[PDB]
Amino acid sequence: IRCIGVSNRDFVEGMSGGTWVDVVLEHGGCVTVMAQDKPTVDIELVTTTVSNMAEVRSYCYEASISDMASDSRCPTQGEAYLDKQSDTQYVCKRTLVDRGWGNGCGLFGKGSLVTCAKFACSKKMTGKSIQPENLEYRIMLSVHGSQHSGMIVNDTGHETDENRAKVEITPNSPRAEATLGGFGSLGLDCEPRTGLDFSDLYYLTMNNKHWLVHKEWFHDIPLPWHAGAPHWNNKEALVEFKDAHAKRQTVVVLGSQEGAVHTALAGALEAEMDGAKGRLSSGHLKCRLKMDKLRLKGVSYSLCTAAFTFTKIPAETLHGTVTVEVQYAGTDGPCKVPAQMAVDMQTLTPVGRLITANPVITESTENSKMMLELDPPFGDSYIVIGVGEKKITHHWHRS
Amino acid sequence: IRCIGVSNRDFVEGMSGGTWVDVVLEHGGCVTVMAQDKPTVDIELVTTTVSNMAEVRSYCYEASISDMASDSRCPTQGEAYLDKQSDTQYVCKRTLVDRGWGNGCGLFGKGSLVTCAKFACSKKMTGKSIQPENLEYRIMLSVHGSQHSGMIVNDTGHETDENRAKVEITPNSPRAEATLGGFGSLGLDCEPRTGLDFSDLYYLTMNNKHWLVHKEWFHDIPLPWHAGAPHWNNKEALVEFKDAHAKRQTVVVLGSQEGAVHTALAGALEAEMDGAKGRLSSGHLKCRLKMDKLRLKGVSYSLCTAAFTFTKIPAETLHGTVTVEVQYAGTDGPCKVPAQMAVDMQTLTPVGRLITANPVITESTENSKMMLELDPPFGDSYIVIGVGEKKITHHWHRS
Amino acid sequence: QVQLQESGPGLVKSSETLSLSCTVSGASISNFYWSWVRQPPGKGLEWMGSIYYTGTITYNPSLKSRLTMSVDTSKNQFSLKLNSVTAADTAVYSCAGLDRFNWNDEGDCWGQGTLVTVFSASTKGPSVFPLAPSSKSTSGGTAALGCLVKDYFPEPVTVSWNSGALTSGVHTFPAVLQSSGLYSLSSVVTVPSSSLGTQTYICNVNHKPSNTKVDKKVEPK
Amino acid sequence: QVQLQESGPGLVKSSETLSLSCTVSGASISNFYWSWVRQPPGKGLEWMGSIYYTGTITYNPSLKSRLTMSVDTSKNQFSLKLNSVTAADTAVYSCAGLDRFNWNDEGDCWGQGTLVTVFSASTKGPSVFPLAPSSKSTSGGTAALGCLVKDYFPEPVTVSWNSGALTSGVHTFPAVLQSSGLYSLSSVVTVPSSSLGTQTYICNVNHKPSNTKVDKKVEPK
Amino acid sequence: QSVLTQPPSASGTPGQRVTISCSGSRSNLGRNTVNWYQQLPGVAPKLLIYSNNRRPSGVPDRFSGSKSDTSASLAISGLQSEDEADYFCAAWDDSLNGLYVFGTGTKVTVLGQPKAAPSVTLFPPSSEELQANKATLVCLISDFYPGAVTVAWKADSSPVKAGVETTTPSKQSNNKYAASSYLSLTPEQWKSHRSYSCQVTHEGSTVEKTVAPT
Amino acid sequence: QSVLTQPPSASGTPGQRVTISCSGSRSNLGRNTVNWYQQLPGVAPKLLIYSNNRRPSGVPDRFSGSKSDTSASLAISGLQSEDEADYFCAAWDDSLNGLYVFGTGTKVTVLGQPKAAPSVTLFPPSSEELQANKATLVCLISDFYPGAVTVAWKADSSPVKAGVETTTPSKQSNNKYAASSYLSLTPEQWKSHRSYSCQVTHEGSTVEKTVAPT
Repeated sequence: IRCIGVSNRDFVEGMSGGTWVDVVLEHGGCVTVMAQDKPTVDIELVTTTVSNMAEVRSYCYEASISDMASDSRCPTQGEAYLDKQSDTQYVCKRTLVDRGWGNGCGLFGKGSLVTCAKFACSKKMTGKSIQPENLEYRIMLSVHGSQHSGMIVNDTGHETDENRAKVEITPNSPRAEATLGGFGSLGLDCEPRTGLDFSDLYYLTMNNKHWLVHKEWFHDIPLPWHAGAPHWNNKEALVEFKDAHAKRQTVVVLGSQEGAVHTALAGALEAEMDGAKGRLSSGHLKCRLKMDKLRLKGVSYSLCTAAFTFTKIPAETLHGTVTVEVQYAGTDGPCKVPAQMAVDMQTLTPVGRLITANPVITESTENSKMMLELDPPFGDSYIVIGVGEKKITHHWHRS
Repeated sequence: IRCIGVSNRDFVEGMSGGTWVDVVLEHGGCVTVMAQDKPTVDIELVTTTVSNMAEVRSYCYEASISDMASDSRCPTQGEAYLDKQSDTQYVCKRTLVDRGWGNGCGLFGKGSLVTCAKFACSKKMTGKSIQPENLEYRIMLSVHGSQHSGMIVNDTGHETDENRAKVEITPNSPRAEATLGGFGSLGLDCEPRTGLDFSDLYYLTMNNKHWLVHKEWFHDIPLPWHAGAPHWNNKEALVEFKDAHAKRQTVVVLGSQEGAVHTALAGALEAEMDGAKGRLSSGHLKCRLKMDKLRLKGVSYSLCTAAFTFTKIPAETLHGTVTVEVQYAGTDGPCKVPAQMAVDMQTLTPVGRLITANPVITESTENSKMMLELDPPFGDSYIVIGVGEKKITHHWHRS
Repeated sequence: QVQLQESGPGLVKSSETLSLSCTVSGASISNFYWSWVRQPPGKGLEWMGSIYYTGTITYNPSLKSRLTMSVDTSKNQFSLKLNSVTAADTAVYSCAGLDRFNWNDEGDCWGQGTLVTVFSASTKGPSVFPLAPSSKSTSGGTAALGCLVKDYFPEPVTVSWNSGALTSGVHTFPAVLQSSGLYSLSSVVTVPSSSLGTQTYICNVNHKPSNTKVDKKVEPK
Repeated sequence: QVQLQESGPGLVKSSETLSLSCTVSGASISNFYWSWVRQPPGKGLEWMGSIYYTGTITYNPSLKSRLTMSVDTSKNQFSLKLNSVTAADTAVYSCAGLDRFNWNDEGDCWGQGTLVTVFSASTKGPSVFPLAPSSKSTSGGTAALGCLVKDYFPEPVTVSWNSGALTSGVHTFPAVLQSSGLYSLSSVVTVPSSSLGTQTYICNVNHKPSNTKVDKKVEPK
Repeated sequence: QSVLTQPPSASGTPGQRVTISCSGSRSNLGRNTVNWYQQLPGVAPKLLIYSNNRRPSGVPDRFSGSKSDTSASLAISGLQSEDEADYFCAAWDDSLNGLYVFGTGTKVTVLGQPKAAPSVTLFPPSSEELQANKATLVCLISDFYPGAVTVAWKADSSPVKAGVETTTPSKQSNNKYAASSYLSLTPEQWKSHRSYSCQVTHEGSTVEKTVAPT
Repeated sequence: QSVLTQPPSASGTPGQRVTISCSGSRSNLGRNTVNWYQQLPGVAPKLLIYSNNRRPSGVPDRFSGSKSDTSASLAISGLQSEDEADYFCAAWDDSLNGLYVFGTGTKVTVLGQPKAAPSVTLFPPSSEELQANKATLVCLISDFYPGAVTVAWKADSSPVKAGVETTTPSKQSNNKYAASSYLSLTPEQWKSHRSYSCQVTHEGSTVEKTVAPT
């Protein structure tokens, strides 16, 4: 009943007798599978989990300079040198500035000048790689008919609630078997290698905000970088040496590139970190379901004899189906709930389609609640529940 | 004597006797004007000064949000509305999120939701327009011949040295007359309109950093702006509305765009503010000089009788001229200093050309220092200074 | 369509292991919870255990200490094995496909059932205790007193009163076959209440297979 | 090559306005600092003022209160104007082109000069003061005593002593022409030192134009 | 397995409608269907009712079953002599891992003579049995008809679970029936309670005899 | 204008070389050239030397000029009777706005008779002159040759500026020369100083007479 209300809902009906059913499970979406003589089961992709990520390259976006020094020489006196030129922690660049008698040298010509400054990174971002073996998908299976509204918001105690089952698929084990109790088991043979090309996508970690970026664009980041887990390369990207009229050389820091990083990531998929595992909010997956080992719980029950009373008024869902919640005052349960659509009230020719396949009541006590989903035909129709004179009927209109 | 050492130095030689001389003055460059029977004068563009700038549009690049509110409605219950939607200081956006029996409403469909936040600007940039009438140039005129070794550290008393004159040219008065004392006067009739197209360029003022930007690109900035001289337009450029699984809508501020502004301005010309006037570091100007009113100070002087002694050894400048500083022990000054180039020491056939036109000594005391500029011919040559046997000679080689 | 056939030893020795097999004909083995049931004569129905083709097992709690079940997926067979059988476990065993959930329009399917007899040459002498006469103040008229023969094996056993001189009002009740695998019975006789203070009544038990004989006198209080 | 020509009134009245013009022939008017100089008889050379063709002027400080100069660019002319002339300003005036910085290899160029005489029918009586002989002269020998005639106009004046009875040792010094425009002179006579206590000495002045006559006695101390 | 309560015997004349009750709990019928079986001596049980009102193909239309919350019932119209057998109700239970629970069974007898009230006599364990560290209670039932009784023992307010072994009814000389039931106890069990009781249940009668160590 | 110092007169016999000094300061010669002019009576002055050693075309080669730091001199070789005139040194000054400064001039005399020591007699202002709110000092010079004197007055240590008017020399009866000079003062000026002095300067001799109000 959890698929009722999602706009990305896809209805599939497999061939009669066949065991294999191909479905395409999207993130945040819900897939309802139906089959002849087989119950209605909801399959949903819940969350994408990637573990054991490896770093590739770290870029520096916020730095600070200190202990800036310079050294100058007269023309034809060789190049200028400072002690700091030997330290890989500093950034140095040499130029030629005009010199003469007005500057303190005896000859006119190009004089060599060197300027060094200490590079130290304050705030950095880190890029991590995704190993295909360390990839984990979470899929939820659920059948229509039981598990009323009281478990709609519930995330603790799922091992005790037997109506739902958790299945987790990785490229290390693309097969799974879920025991659904009364209905048997369901098989999942998914295609992990052909789900989405993650070899050309990298995991980007900013200041507690995370994106998914293309592999080539991250190698093109114009910031000081160093590979592996120190020694920074291309420090020049963050330090502007302003030469004023080819005479003086000063050093200035550029501001925080957080604005340039954020504007560039506009369009990439945002993600979140849950401890050591990374959670994604995007990605699709194709799967093949084995319908063989699935069975209908209670197909042999008898028909409910007493009357029903509407608990909630039939309302129309987004995709045109109608949800009805009814109360049964009878005591001869468990019994099969007689539901159908009718065009003529004398013939009662069953038209339309039943979403909750073979709806049944399992509780044996009176005043038991139960809820089902219906797909009425286009236009005017009648929802008839029960048998005999005590039956309840409601008029419906579609399109 | 200040042009000695500038790499962008241009030597012009007008016709003998003609009055008009067209010159092109560059920023930071030095132009030496010379003429037969007319003194050598140095003309330089010092600084471009623009006053009375007018604002066009102010953009906000770093903002902060507070007091976030929301309001929700069930399907078929109309759109949601909050009090902040009527206030232009708040930013609000309406969307449609899925609602149903599982969310707390009685009908299924897309439900209207509104979210508001307070827009407040922390740091802003200012765009200003340049009016052609408010344009001021600073040009300096100066003659070779004075300012002996005693002026190494000297920045007060430029009003007493009549050899230099300050001239200021605007588009309202492109003409100027500068009194150069001993040498008469010089005319400047410049062409301010043909200097640089500033009608398609605007003055950008960041946090104490200033650029010159193209006018159309400034209209395409994706940031909150306001027209005229706190109602902000396009607040959406700084406010990201994160829709989390089509259930909730949160509002977040984007980081400081200082990085994005700096990287985008990489290539534009940087400028500086000197109090309330703005100083520019670029731009050229064509000018025509009136040489008529110029005269030679001391053409009737006699020749200096005593000997000379070299103070500094003659050195070659960047453009091939030779600078010599000499000391004269004679007392019969003012007198003409006899200087010439000779290829043969018996004829003393004067060859080459003398840069410091008609160099003379004005001080009447002994041991007065003096410095002159010479342009020797290609190859071997002799620099001869003085008269009689006490004269001094130095051998020179060019190319 | 569906047919079930039992097959296994018709007679087994005591203290040995009992094995029975059940073959499924004409139906998929994965559509029923295959179970075993037994009926000891004189007692009621008892479900032994149930197993599914995947191997899911669930046994009667009172028999988990002694019972094992097996399933063969390829031969459409499943078998039962019972360790350390007693004389009490002689019963009619029957296999069938139960429906933990319905799943089938024709309901459940049941086999034919077979008789398994545990035979043993073991013996045990009976213990005899006096079933005291009616407590004081039974007057005046009839009173009932007897003797208890507990934990003997096997049948038959003989009980007489005053070496057979008393035949009026003898009630020799049938023997009970306790779940332990031993027989036990009681014999009570009705005597006049006024005759309690004068006549002594002695019960005589004779167990032929165990060569055991017991004469126990029944006393008041 | 170059020649300058003065032109103006040779005779002018007192207290009136004096104007002189100087025409430049054979040279550009913009090549010299054009100046005016004058030489009063008995005094030295005096430079009056200098003007350039742009109109920049610089005058002798003692004449700024009375002198104005002008220059005409189209007529190759420049003129001089002096207000409120006195008898002292009778002088030889000359215009010339000076070289403030030796702009020209041919040196300076000078005109011809003209005589300007300030004549007036005005008159003024002289003040007569006695220049007493220095007391405590030498014992026997010479002694000097005289008379002072100050601020008279115009020449001549006559001086005699003791109504003319004294002719030995008369010293009548020339008249000085003060900058005010008035004449003044003194006459001293040498008389024996011993003759001071007995002989009286009277100084006789006669100024014919003012119909003024003065007899002033000179006494010791 | 658990226990489903049934009455001991149901009686009637040829052609009547006979009803058999089946009382359970919330664990078995509260969540599962209930079935009915017809048991004959020496053969496998025969299916009568499944899914609580359906007859498998071949069962005469005279067999019907109904159910309530914690109870169920079986009806047979037109009682004939060919129905003399035992009838068991059975159902799945959602206990520890799922148990198939059989009821106490009910004997259906076509009456050949009027009913009979069973007479009960109870004996406590003898003194010389307590000296051998044993105790046994002997409940004797005699002279009743038809041949079925439901025997339960009580410990001062409450039914006991094990320690009870009961014989099947046997035909007497006068076509009546008699059977016996025994309670196996330890001496500490006997002297630490106030009283024990043997409770016999017949078609329309119930008898309780009570013994005490004091 | 300022004043350039010159000696009163220079003498020599026909055929000698005569030198004329001109003592100035840094304001005139420290930054400008110096010229010499020959003055004849009744005409404009005549240019002799410009830029300190050049003669305009037409000046005889017997005229030459030299210069030192703050001083310059004019020399004439072959003294003839035709050079009896006044000779002035003049130069530009860098004072308030630029002044053309003339010197005191020097008279060149061909000696026709031996030199003579000038006699000086000085008179203080009389009592009755102070009664008219005026004061005048009378300095009398007599019996010298040749005919040129430089007269300067001092106020107890220092030269006075104005208030002095001096006659040009006049030829006496005996072909010597004499001249007179007067000092104009105010009564407060007279009684407020200790003494005044008249200083007459001849070619190779100097005489100073001093008078006092006390």
